[PDB]
Amino acid sequence: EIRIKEIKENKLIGRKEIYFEIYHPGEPTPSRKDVKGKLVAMLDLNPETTVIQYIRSYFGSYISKGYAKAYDSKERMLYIEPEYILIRDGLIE
Amino acid sequence: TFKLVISDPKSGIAKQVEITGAETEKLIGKRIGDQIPAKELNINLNELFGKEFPEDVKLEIRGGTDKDGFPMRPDIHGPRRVRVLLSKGPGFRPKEKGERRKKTVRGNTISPEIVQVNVKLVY
Amino acid sequence: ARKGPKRHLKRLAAPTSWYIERKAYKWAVRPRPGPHNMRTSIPLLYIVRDYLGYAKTAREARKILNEGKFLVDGRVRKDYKFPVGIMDVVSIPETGEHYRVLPNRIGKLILHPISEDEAFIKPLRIRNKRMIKGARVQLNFHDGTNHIVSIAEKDNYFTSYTVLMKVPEREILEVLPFEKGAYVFVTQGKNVARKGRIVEIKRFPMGWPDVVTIEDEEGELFDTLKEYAFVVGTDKPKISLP
Amino acid sequence: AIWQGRSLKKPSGGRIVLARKKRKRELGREPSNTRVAEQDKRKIIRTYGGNRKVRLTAAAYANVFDKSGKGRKVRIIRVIENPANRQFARRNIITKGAIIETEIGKAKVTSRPGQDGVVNAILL
Amino acid sequence: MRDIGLRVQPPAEKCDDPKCPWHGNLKIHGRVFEGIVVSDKPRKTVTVERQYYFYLNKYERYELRRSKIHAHNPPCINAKVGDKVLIAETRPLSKTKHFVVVAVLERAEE
RNA sequence: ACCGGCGGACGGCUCAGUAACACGUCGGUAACCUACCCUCGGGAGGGGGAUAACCCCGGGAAACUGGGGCUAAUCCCCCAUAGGCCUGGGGUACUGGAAGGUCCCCAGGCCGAAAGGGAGCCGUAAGGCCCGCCCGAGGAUGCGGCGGCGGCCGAUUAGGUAGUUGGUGGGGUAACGGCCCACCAAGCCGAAGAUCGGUACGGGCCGUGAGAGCGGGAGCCCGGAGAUGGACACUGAGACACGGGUCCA
Repeated sequence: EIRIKEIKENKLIGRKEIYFEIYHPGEPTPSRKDVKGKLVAMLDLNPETTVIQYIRSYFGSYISKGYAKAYDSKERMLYIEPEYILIRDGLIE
Repeated sequence: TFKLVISDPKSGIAKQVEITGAETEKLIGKRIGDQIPAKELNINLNELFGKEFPEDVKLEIRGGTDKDGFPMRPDIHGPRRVRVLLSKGPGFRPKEKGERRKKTVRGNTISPEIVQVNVKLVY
Repeated sequence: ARKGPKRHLKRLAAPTSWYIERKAYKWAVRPRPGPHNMRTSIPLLYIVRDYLGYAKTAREARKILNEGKFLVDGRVRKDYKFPVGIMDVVSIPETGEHYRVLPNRIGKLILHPISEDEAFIKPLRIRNKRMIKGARVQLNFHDGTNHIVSIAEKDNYFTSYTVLMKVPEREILEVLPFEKGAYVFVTQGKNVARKGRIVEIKRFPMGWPDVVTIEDEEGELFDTLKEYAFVVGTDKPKISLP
Repeated sequence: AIWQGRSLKKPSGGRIVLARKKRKRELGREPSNTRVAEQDKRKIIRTYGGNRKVRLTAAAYANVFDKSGKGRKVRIIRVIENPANRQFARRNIITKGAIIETEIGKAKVTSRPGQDGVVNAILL
Repeated sequence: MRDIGLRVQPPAEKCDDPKCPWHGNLKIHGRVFEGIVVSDKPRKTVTVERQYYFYLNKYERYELRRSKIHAHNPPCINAKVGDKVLIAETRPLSKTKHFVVVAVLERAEE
């Protein structure tokens, strides 16, 4: 289960910032791909234009914070976003 | 036994020859910029370069390098070695603007210790 | 010891007028020389990256500034160390968002959002009067800009007088003089970020500047250096002043 | 090296040892000792901050001014009296305030030929 | 009479020196002080003295401390010993001279 | 790859010395400097020269280095105007309470700018947008300099100082100043501790303590200073210059 607090649009970059919380009481930490496929469903985003950087689960906490970015075109990430979070997300080999 | 680099300005081609024997004594004591007629130099220049040379061809001594590699400088009288703080002139390349390096160079006069000499052709 | 000018500034020694985490990192961007003084302005990168939060990293703030989207008093400035001082108007027309930099009560700079109608007026205090050959008078403003006028109109200007300055095309609009009763906003001192009206002008000899006694909206009387007093209106402020 | 540095003695005569060397900015330069000649010889010197200082070393002409205000470019014959120091007058050395003998007569120099590069004087 | 902006009547007679604030080239700026003349032997020079107390943290009593200052004395005033004098900061005059006398408040006879 | 625009003078390092206007604070330039930055006003015209790369033939275990053939710019130089400076005379307007400075005119003399550019759109082009260059005027970033006060120990260290202290008139400095020079005069400091010696980078601070206080200043920041000891130039806006240069040991 993932529930959102922050949905903020940066129009100078034309990009959407999503701060969300994952409820994982008693089960191992969810992976990048699972939440990546989870948010895109009810936020209705293009998977390739959407990237996640960090998902921090605190000590002794079942609710973990996470931040994702949602771009519009295939060149915005190649220009602005750094090269790591394409590789970590598999967008670049 | 000198290596004489004879350069033709018109053709822009230079050829190396060897001077040995008493011919060597003809070059001892000369300076830089000194002119000398071709005839007594005894080199078959017309036959090396493959082009006719009138009999009034002269050679001017300008440059060269020493046995170790020390070049020539017209500015310094005599043939001796003198360490000089080099701002400009032969035998020194400044890289950083304003550099002055102290280099040891051979004087203008031709000495037996020289192994490479440079001359330029005139007609 | 040091031999020539320096291009570095530790984060710790940054001016106290900045809202910056001092122990976040070792280094901070050195402000290049510009319109204002060091105590009066901030690098634009810290505005973009921290105050607005559009860019998380300095690199993307630099990229956006290179795109030139941000307008500084109606002039694109792609440099990422430009100093933006007091009462400078930062306008981003893509959002239509316009702010004025003003001192806090604590003495740090803060962005007051303003409407569009206020985005083309900048008030400049006349720092000094001089005049150049050809008998052309020149006025040096508090923000380090200079304007030329002719000799005839010289009596319409004096040092410390405020001028409403149409910065988009460099047109003088109005001249607010320095006289008793004028509405005044403080820029420095313990009375910073205050607004009141002038009461008395205390001339001081022996190199000591003049002290102006300012009464607040509620009648509280305090004193402040003449240089620190910025006139903003004849009786009521002509700009939205926190 | 001509050092225009600190006096090495205290006002009370106390000896002072230098805690630091000579910086470049604090060195001086050679006195001009400008001489009278048949031509005008000058040197342009690069200075602190990239500026240029013109220095007249040989002088052959002067601007003699009248009390009214008119100036005349007239030659220099010799030097009459140098109140600054008596050795200069013998050596035809010109400095500020010196008295110079020219075709017009006696003139007092109100210039700094070592810094200005020119010689201006007032007829007396 | 050219104003210096200090509340004092200028000296009556004028002097031709280029170092008189009223009748020269140099100007007055910086700190001002009041002191007493104790030595004036050399040419157009004075050695004014100023007395004051100093507090100490550990013993909380006072400790007299003295300050001798070398101010230039232009001829228009002609300071002497026993005189109370106003002194002002100036441009560097000499190795030790950095001040100038600008007023004589009481003569020696007072 | 060479000229060429910049940086390599900041950032790194240590606490040997240095008892000092070194440093803390306050005034402080009216007696100074300022590349890279911003604002305003103006200019950017004409002409000449230049050598790397490359070609060939060369020295040397070296380091490192020769000649000739040929070439460019925003490389260099020349001419012009502005502009910069100095001096004399005259008359005002501005900064500031002050001073002088700044300004207008006349006179004399000296010195005395530039650079256009890759691409793109339109335009036959021209010209507009982008960037770049110079002069005047500031501001600003830094820097230099002067002063008041604070900041250890020894009396088995009591007189010390000779360019020393001040004045006249000059020099060099970006700049005032004996900083330096010629003359003139005897000043200057000291028992409230000079001089001499010991000791030692100063400060924010740190340890202990109920605190008065005692002790310390390496660890982080600011200021001061130094490249083995010493001495010296050039080039640069900025140096006597850690990975630039020269000399002695």
